[PDB]
Amino acid sequence: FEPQDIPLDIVYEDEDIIIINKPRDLVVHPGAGNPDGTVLNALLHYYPPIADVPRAGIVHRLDKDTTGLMVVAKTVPAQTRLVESLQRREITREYEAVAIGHMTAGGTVDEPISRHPTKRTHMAVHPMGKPAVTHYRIMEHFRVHTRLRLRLETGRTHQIRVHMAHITHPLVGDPVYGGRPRPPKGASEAFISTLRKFDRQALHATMLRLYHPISGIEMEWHAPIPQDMVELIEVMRADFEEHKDEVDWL
Repeated sequence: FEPQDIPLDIVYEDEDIIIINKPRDLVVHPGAGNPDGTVLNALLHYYPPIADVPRAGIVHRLDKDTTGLMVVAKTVPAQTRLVESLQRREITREYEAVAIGHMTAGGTVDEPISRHPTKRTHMAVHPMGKPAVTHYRIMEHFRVHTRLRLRLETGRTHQIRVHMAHITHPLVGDPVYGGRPRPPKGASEAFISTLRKFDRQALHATMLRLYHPISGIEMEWHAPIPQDMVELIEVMRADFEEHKDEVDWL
């Protein structure tokens, strides 16, 4: 794998780790169909000595069109310690999302994931698959959508997107898992347009918390909700406010 000139948004860097804020349209690791143009290529360009760290220090990933935080190891001791912390469920990886459907409670989805039996670029829940756990809470209700905050225990392929689709609440804009139903009845022109143009899963890695792999000091980072999701949330919020105004008066 070769260095490529792909700018990264570095949130924090010290001797041992890098925190990045990943944009959409950026694959983390080379794969079938994506031989290059990845975060790994970008890291090798930014800090060539990282080639001496397993997988260029990449210890966890996000979907191509999921935005937000990743932690990357710069050194061998940092990489080993981060992997161990992940194995021990000692790193918080928190996500903001907008899901389709009104939802009434938070919860946990503890369901294993496999490749879909006929569609090879899709994953699926399956009893015999790779164990996976996602926790979710409701941040804000909308009319026929819900703003969620999610935390991972595991990081299986398409895990959040698959788990939310499994419970009948796929993420808005998800091009694979059913994120583009007809807009809500009575939606404003602005709401219809924003939904039409929102063409990725509404998923963002919003917060990381961990014990620093070398110093042991507890640290936390944030990535602001990207503008696309800000616009989406604000229009859904305005729509729900209009709805409340129609029904909350006796």
